[PDB]
Parts: sequence; structure tokens; C-alpha cells
Amino acid sequence: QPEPDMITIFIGTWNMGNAPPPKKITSWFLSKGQGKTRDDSADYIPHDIYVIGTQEDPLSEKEWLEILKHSLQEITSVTFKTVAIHTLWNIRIVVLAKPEHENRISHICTDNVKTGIANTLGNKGAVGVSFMFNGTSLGFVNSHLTSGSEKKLRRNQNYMNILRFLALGDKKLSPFNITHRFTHLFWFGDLNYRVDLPTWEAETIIQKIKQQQYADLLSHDQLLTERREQKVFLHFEEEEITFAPTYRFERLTRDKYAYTKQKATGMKYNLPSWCDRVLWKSYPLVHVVCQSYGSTSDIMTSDHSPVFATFEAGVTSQFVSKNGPGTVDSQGQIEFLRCYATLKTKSQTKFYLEFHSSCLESFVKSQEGENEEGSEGELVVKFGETLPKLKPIISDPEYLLDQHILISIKSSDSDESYGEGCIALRLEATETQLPIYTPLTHHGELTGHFQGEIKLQTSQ
Ligand SMILES: CC(C)C(=O)Nc1cccc(C#N)c1
Repeated sequence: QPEPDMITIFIGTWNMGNAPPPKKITSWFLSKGQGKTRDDSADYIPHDIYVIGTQEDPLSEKEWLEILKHSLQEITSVTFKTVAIHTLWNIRIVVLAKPEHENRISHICTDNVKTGIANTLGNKGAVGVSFMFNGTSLGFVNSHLTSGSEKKLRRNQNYMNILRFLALGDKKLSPFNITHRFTHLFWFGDLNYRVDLPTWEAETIIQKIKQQQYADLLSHDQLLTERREQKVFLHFEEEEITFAPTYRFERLTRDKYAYTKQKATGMKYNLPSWCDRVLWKSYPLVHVVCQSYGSTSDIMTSDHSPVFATFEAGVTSQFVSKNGPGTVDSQGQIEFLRCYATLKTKSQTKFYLEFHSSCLESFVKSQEGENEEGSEGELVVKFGETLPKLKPIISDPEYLLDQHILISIKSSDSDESYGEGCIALRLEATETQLPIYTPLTHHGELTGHFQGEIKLQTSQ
């Protein structure tokens, strides 16, 4: 049985509004309703992995697992294996996989982050799962962020707290947060960003929704505007939204948006909004294609509609050669030329680089670079030709060209990372000097750039 080079992943996010689900929710897992929907001809075809995020979930883990497993069984005639389930308050993530994948899945991690302090430490935060699927690392984050049209800053703060403190993936990757630890990272949930238009425009917004004219609404979506100003979800992707706002509905119909301020809303308006979202961030030059992104029309127990997204995602095999794993393959090397980091830091201290990759027996520390002043005030850290020669465990190009090198630039004085980034080895050529580039972030904020040239030696 050959190892896959591609899998399909279903991502679901549903804020259940503290109500049990209806007897049939199969439309969700089939990507049927509004938006970018899945072809009817695929309905019997199971996804390889199903990742379900709920918010305001009133069910026990046992109650929800029974509904999810029985649902997928009715659709596919396959009995899914439970990879992981983690719940923080009423925020839950379930990962299910086809039985044929049981022995391809390992290194399963779960974690949660509680957001807010005293007042605001109450019910918001994130849960997450990570695991290895053969040679591919996969991360999944379900977050319920701060509610309310006037709290987009709080939501952006909740995001930064979750990405700093959610402990998933390989703990040996100590300089890197979740936004660098995974081949493919999926981040979804009730992110609670709103359509930022005047209250008096509520009926105009509803009219626009009824005509399926989303352009003037999405131009005021707080997640799109905050992302365009690099305030949140830097370097993440989202498929185009072509479905109606998923919040806030009257329960038991989809014919009506409930937007007016009530005691129950803290006297806040809930203008129709895309609260419920799926974003992803994959390593450079890895295959990832969104094949669906939409909302169900027929599940009406909550004041939110479930959202689905499906993805084709590139995966690699667990490679074994005569040499690595367990030693280096002297037929392989990675060299770096004319390299320099440009940093936004106003500080003047020495820096060195760390290289981390599963293609190396362990991480590699460089010599300190030489600091120079950029023409526009920047700190430029010059490595020139001084960066070490990296020694991969496997030289076969079918392995090495599918790998990535994570880079951290660290203070000599503190050993603290000032910026992290990622370089693909999927080069246009081997044994050839080629430009490389990565932005550098710290706590998911842009802190600089790394550029230079690479020269990759493989066994071919
Ligand atoms: C007890 C549960 C959470 C568990 O360990 N699940 C698991 C582990 C390894 C592979 C797969 C699959 N498929 C599932």
C-alpha cells in the first residue's frame, strides 16, 4: 500500500449557542449550503482527517463524539478513529481520521490558552491539536475570541496570546511559536470579528445579504481590514467569502437576523457578521488548495450557522535511507551566501542565527553576524559567507527538496529570538546559487527580514 502524497482535510467551526444540535447535521460534513460548496459527486468520498471546532458547546465529549462518529458513518460507511479531543470550558476540538491512517499518525499534542485577566478571564480562549501525519506536521487551533463590535483590538490581543502560549508541535523547536512549527496550520473558530458599519444601517445590511451582494459588507469586515493593516493573522490565508454572514440568526429559522440590542446582549447591537472563520498558514511551496468554504442553510439550533472548509494538503512519507536517519549523508549539503538579516529593533547587541529542521540531526548555531546601519535607520546583520554548511541526514533529492529550514535570529546577550522565519528547499535548481527570502516575525509581529542565496547539494 503506497504512502499518500496528498490528503483532504475537513475543518468545521460551529458556535452551538449552548443548545443541543438537531438530529441531522450531515450537510456540514458534506460542505452543502452557501458559498464555495463541494460537488455532489464527492458526497460518499471520506475526507482523510475531520477537525471539528465548537464554541458554546453544551454537550459532554461523549455526547458529541457519538453524534460526530455516527454522522460520518451514515455519510461514508466508514467508522472514524478518534485522534484527539480537548475541551476548555465550552470550546472544543475533535480530530477524527480514517482507520487506514491509524499508524501514520503519531506525536499527538493537545493544549488550551485562556485569554483575558480577572474580568476577561472567564470563557474565551483556544484549544488545539497537533500531530505528525507520516513526514508532515499538522496543527489545528479552535479559538472563541472576545465578542462585541467595539473589541477588535481585544480579539487581536487574544490571537497574540493564543499564538505565544499554545504549546503544540515539537518542543525542540524552542524559538518558534505555533505559526512556524507545522507544515500546515489551520486556525478557525468564532473569531468574533464584525461588519463595522453604523447601527442605523442594519436593515440596509440585511437587504444586501438577501441580494447576495457581499462586496460592500466584506469591505467593512474587521478580520479582513485588521489583516490588511497587519494587526492580526499576518502571513495567514483565507478563501474568498461567498456565503451570507453566519451571525446573528433567530433560532429555528435562517429567514431572520436578530441584530437589535437586548438585555441578553448587554444592550449591544449584533449587526450581521462573519464571526465564524477558517484560515491557514502552510510552509512555503507546499501544496495546499481550499476546495470548499461555506456555511450550512439547514442547521438552525444556534444563532450561528456552522462553517465548513476543505483542503487538499501535500504530505510526505517517513523517509529511510542506508545513512539517515541515525547519521548524516555526506552526498548532501546546504550552503548560504551573501546572507543578511534586516531587523526593526532599535537595540544595538550582537546576533547569531539558529537553523532548525527535521533534515538535520540537531539545530545549528551560526557565528555572530556583523551589525551595520541601513540607509533608512535599519539594523542590518551581515553574515556574508560566514554561515555554516548544513549537513542533512538524507541526500536523496526526493526527500531533501520537500524539506524546510526554520531560522531564528537570536541576541548573543540574552539568547532570546528577535525573529523567526522559514526557507523552502523546493528550489528551481541544485548546485546553483539561488535567491532565498523569508519575513521574520516574533510573537507573530513583523520584526525584520532574512535574505541571501542558497546552494543545495543532493545525491542527483
Ligand atoms: C486515546 C486517543 C485520544 C488516541 O490515542 N487516539 C489515536 C492515537 C494514535 C493514532 C490514532 C489514529 N487514527 C488515534
